[PDB]
Amino acid sequence: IMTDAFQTAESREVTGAQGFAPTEGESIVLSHNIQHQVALPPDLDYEYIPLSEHKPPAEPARTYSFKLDPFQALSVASIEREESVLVSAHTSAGKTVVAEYAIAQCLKKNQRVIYTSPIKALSNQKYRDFQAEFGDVGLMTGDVTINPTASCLVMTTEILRSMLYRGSEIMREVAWVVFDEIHYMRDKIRGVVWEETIILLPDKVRYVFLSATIPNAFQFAEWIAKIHRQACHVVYTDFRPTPLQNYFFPAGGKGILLIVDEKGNFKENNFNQAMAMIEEKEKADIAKIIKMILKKNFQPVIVFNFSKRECEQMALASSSMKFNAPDEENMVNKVFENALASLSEDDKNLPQISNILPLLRKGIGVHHSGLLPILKETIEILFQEGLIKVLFATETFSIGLNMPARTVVFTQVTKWDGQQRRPLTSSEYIQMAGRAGRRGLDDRGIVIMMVDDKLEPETARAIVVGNQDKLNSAFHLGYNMVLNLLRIEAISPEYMLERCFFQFQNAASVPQLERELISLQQERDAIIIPDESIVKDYYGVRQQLEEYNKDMVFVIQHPQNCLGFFQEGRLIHIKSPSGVDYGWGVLIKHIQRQTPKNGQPPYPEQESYVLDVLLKVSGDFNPKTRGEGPMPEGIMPAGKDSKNARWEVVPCLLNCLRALGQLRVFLPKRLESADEKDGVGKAVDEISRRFPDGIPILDPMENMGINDDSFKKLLRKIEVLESRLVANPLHNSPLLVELWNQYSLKMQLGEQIKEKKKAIARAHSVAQLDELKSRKRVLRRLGFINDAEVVQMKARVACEISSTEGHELLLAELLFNRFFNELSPEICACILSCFIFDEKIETQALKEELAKPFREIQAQARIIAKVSAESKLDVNEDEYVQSLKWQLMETVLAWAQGRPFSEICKMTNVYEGSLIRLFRRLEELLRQMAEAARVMGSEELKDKFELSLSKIRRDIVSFNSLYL
RNA sequence: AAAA
Ligand SMILES: Nc1ncnc2c1ncn2[C@@H]1O[C@H](COP(=O)(O)OP(=O)(O)O)[C@@H](O)[C@H]1O
Repeated sequence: IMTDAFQTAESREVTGAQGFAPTEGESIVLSHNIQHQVALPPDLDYEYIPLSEHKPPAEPARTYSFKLDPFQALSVASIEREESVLVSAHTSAGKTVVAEYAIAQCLKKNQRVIYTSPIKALSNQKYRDFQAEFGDVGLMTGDVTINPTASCLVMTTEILRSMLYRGSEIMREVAWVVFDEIHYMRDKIRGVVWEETIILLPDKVRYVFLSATIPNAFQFAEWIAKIHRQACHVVYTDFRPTPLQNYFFPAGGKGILLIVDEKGNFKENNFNQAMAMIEEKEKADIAKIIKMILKKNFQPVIVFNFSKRECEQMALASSSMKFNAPDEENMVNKVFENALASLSEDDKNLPQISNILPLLRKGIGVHHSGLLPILKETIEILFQEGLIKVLFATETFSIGLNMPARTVVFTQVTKWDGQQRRPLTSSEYIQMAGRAGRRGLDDRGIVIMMVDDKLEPETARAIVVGNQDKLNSAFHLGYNMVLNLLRIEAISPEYMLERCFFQFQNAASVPQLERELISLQQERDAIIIPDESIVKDYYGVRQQLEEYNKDMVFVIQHPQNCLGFFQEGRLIHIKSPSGVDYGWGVLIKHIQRQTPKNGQPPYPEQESYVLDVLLKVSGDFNPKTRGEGPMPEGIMPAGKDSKNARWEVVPCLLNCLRALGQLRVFLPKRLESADEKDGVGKAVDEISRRFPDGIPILDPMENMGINDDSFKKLLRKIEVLESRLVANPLHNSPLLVELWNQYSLKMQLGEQIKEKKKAIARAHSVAQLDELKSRKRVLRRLGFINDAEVVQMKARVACEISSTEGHELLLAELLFNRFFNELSPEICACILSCFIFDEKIETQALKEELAKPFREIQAQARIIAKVSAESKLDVNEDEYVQSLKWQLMETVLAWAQGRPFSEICKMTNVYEGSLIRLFRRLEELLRQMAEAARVMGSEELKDKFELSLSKIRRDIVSFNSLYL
């Protein structure tokens, strides 16, 4: 805190006037900043550098009667003057309106446009919006291509790439190409696709970039400006319509703590006190939140969860409550009957729908990819119409069209599998929490996050409190990619690596990254600590002893040692694992808890036993039914010592035992009333009067008879480490607090410096380059290309495989080797099912009919993985083999034989929505392999893939829109 | 294992 300001907290009005000309501070505060910057095209010669200003007027010449705010004005104005523009703002900013102008601008003078979306499901929704608006619109997806000759086109990012590599003529006729949610280029699988598309695109194409808030937004335009020789504008705004307050919910905790104030203030104590809660360690705790926020009037509330599976469970436990009124009760199934006419009688009885119908009546929504496109769309409608006050959604919901709420809850702070157990990045936080805070009902937005972690916390602060993260290119080499680049003569695989956004980052980052280090080095040098050395050897050995004594009590707490010393009435010292002391006590009874009901994994023997122990603590009096946590929820005698002081038998876990007494107190059989328990307390108090310095402890060595070589070692390193603490200015003054507080930042920055040091190592990283030589060797060895590394016939059908990434070689190998021709069309379709999707499926079929072809295409993977691994790449022999799924082979095959859709989902646990997804994509692998056989010269396998394709196509499995 |  140096120079900063503070908004008016709750409600205020700053101005007033009378009768002629006022000054408007009216009903908005405080959302302020906007930004406009322009990237410029590089100059060819020294001889001439033109300096070209363009500052476009606020309100354009013709607004087409459309409604526009000051922000979207210059976004439109940039397109109006016909130049590329980047709009980076929250999904609340209304970015869609500028996309409709760009198309309308082109349609006005009658030329062609391409609209694109990260996701095909969202592409279809925007299509029917565009078609019903303009009418000259048509969509090309993989599955369905409708009206391709239309001026405006809605297509998958996958399709847009496939036409460029194949050099479609339609790209010569396209003026503008609109990319939406481009900040999702981060995706480790399909994010590389966005870069491949952009770089290869014609230089005369004008661009529109619709993105969330990103720090490097200007850096992105530089990269577009340099490779395309264009002037690319940047329109960026940080404003959001509603203030945001952040509450932390500790795991197992009984409440929420406010970490971030509405004005941005970060509470350190709430953060620290929250961490005290998590040392006390399937949580139903979400059912509690949704319960009270109904009564606290926080609605609607969007609960974000990153798994399809556990997402429905948190909806199930909350299904025991009903938040809807009778007028809302019958309104949801009155609007539910419209989609029945759009469905078949067999499909209207579908199992998924019969579950959700009573659920929506209770006012509980659910949104994810495992849902039917018609069913999830009604749920999307019902939310923004206000008939659903509680929604359990996945990350995809935050990517889609604006559908804001009053509350946003983060259930999990860790993120996905692909390369890392990855803490939640800042960009995802801004995007999801941006859903909170609608216009006129919210004084404030409410954001709740549950926090537990798997190594060390300092990260946990950095997510919300710290800075944002760079938008990192996920660009990486691929088999399908290197062949497509080696395919066209005009371009080499090295050409794309040059213009890839990852290279553009590193080149411009490193000279600046050098200044990042020297500025960091000044601060740690600018801090001057008296006796800079001795302290490093105090804090150094401070964390050394505090850590190694934890290893001593841990062995003692283990039943191997302490258990034999458990006797009724033995004096016991109880201190919670968090470090809070419940005071002394006396052992009443010890019992091992055996065989819990089901859910939680069986107990480790450290926490296994349960010790009933008499303590003088107080707090919420009841909890005799005791949570599996360490203790009933109490409060030690810091609290009300008047309202309660009672010696009470407390069922403490075994890890709460830090010491044992030397002698035991005689105990009766029953402590029930206050009399029976208070009498034992005086028996304890008597011991305290005779032992002022402390109560004698059983010596772990001699008294408890622990001779272990590992125990002796730890205990010997305990003694000598204690002696080092006395050799420092520990005694005769405790000023170490001021030293540690100043020295703490020195180590934080020092650790922060080492990262910036290793940051340069990753800027100069050769991973892309070294992979290419190693990857092109297996292309030569497997026979895909020659010794001169020139394309061969096999590589021409491998460039035709798109929809499937990673089996591109396997599929190319099997097809060229004359495999699918020895089979039947139904068999050909069920075999290609293994490649299409990686979601787990449970059914039991080892049936030898489909096991024979599966084992063969599986063995071929081992052949591929054999030479590819010793080529100095990294792939395991087992991992790649198992990347194909046999659990769905029975399922898809049944649909091809003309069995009803309803029975199909009864064979497996596959989502009815996910089943649609893997079919439509399987459908496209067929259409792509139809072209693959067409290049090979074998036209019998073309019809083979076409006759198979015809059996996956029917009336009700094709449902999007029917217009023109 | 989330998203296409
Ligand atoms: N000038 C404006 N100020 C505030 N809200 C607006 C404005 N224009 C549109 N909106 C509303 O804000 C929401 C965001 O619009 P939209 O463009 O659909 O979101 P996205 O940017 O995700 O496409 C819309 O529901 C719209 O009604």
